[PDB]
Amino acid sequence: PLKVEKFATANRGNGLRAVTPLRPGELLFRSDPLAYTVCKGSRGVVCDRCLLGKEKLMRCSQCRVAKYCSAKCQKKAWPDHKRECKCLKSCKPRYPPDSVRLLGRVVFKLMDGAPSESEKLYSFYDLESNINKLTEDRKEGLRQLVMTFQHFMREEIQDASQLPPAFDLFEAFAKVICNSFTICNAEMQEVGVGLYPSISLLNHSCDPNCSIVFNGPHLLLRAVRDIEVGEELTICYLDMLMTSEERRKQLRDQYCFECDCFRCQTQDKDADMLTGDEQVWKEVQESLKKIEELKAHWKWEQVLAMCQAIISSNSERLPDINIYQLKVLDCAMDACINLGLLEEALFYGTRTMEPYRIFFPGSHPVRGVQVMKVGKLQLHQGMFPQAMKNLRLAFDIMRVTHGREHSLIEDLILLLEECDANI
Ligand SMILES: *c1c2c(nc3cc(C(=O)N4CCN(C(=O)OCC)CC4)ccc13)CCCC2
Ligand SMILES: C[S@@+](CC[C@H](N)C(=O)[O-])C[C@H]1O[C@@H](n2cnc3c(N)ncnc32)[C@H](O)[C@@H]1O
Ligand SMILES: [Zn+2]
Ligand SMILES: [Zn+2]
Ligand SMILES: [Zn+2]
Repeated sequence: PLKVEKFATANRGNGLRAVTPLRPGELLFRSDPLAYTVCKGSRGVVCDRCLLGKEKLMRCSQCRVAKYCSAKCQKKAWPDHKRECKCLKSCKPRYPPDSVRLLGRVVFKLMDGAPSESEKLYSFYDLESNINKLTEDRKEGLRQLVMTFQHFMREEIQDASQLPPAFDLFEAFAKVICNSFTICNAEMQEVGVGLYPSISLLNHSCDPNCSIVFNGPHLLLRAVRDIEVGEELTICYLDMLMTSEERRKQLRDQYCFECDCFRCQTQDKDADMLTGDEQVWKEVQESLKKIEELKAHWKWEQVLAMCQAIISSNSERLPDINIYQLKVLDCAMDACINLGLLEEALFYGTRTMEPYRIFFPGSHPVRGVQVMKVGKLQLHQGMFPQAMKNLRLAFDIMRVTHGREHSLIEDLILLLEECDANI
């Protein structure tokens, strides 16, 4: 028996609403993807199927683009990979955009796979396309994505007979733009992209009552507030460290709607997000583009050096509540944790603690993971009372955002038990 249901909203198309009263932390829906693929920057860094990062990966001898954590992952991914493997091969060294590879797996799964559990509440055919709202610029880009698809899928798709019935490629890419899910690993690293059509019923809110968390490619939908019967479920489409101006631009360009929630009407937290000298954080925001680019390709040393040049700069610095300063603090923490610089990592991680409490209110999985990382760094350095306080606070957040069903909760309990034995 399902706790959620599809329904027609008054001005937001279709949505999800509660069949029953929901409490914080209650699991609402699990789903594998209908189709998914590894991101461009994580390809060869994480297993193509399970999206876990490893020292070494074994590669597909046929294409050599697909790489895996183990022999089980390579053999199990073969059915969903066999048709794409050789549009991939015989197109080297020309790797297609992530969206084109994503749609290729959608077509193969819809053509050759059985009815997907991921389409139980909502199918790929039902997905919103927002076609009558697309600008001519966005249409032009979708036509370039269509011809890119046809060129990449030459060897396996000759004609409309090998596409689903009434399947239009322009509209399919329109659905991908506004229904794609970025997949983040346990450490909140962007590792993949996938489609979850039943989950794609959730409308956006800048202050949601639900949350998404990923266990590999598997998705868990949870309540993070109290929700009463008939109340619509919402998730935040966007990073929390965005101003209302940046949220307006992204919700327009990608999702074709104007948000008039309370937070956007009052520019909630905008001023605190941009404290400090404007010229200083405009450079940091400009430099974050390359910093985040290097992080997407797991080049941690380059991330740290650029972040150190900002955090320990000889020129004027920013307060830690400035979102662009905060992002540099986060990138530097992840770079240090992963180069083994654990005292420098804790220095940056502890600094993000108070800004994260303000910008991730209630129960947000991003804060719970950040707090868990800080508590894990404190425990590894013998700061047992300080570590316990954060590890418990991480459990108070992540037990609502992450599940009994999420593997990271098991890892947190071990750290809690270990820290408890020490105390
Ligand atoms: C990766 C990372 C961060 N947060 C994430 C949040 C989610 C998220 O729950 N999600 C984004 C995709 N989305 C959507 O586009 O709705 C319209 C279809 C649903 C909501 C995904 C991945 C995330 C935090 C920083 C670390 C990376
Ligand atoms: C992932 S789909 C959500 C389900 C969608 N309403 C449907 O019927 O399939 C995202 C699309 O829903 C609409 N939408 C989502 N959140 C909205 C909101 N808060 N206000 C207005 N429209 C919204 C936008 O058109 C967006 O392109
Ligand atoms: Zn694997
Ligand atoms: Zn292959
Ligand atoms: Zn809003």
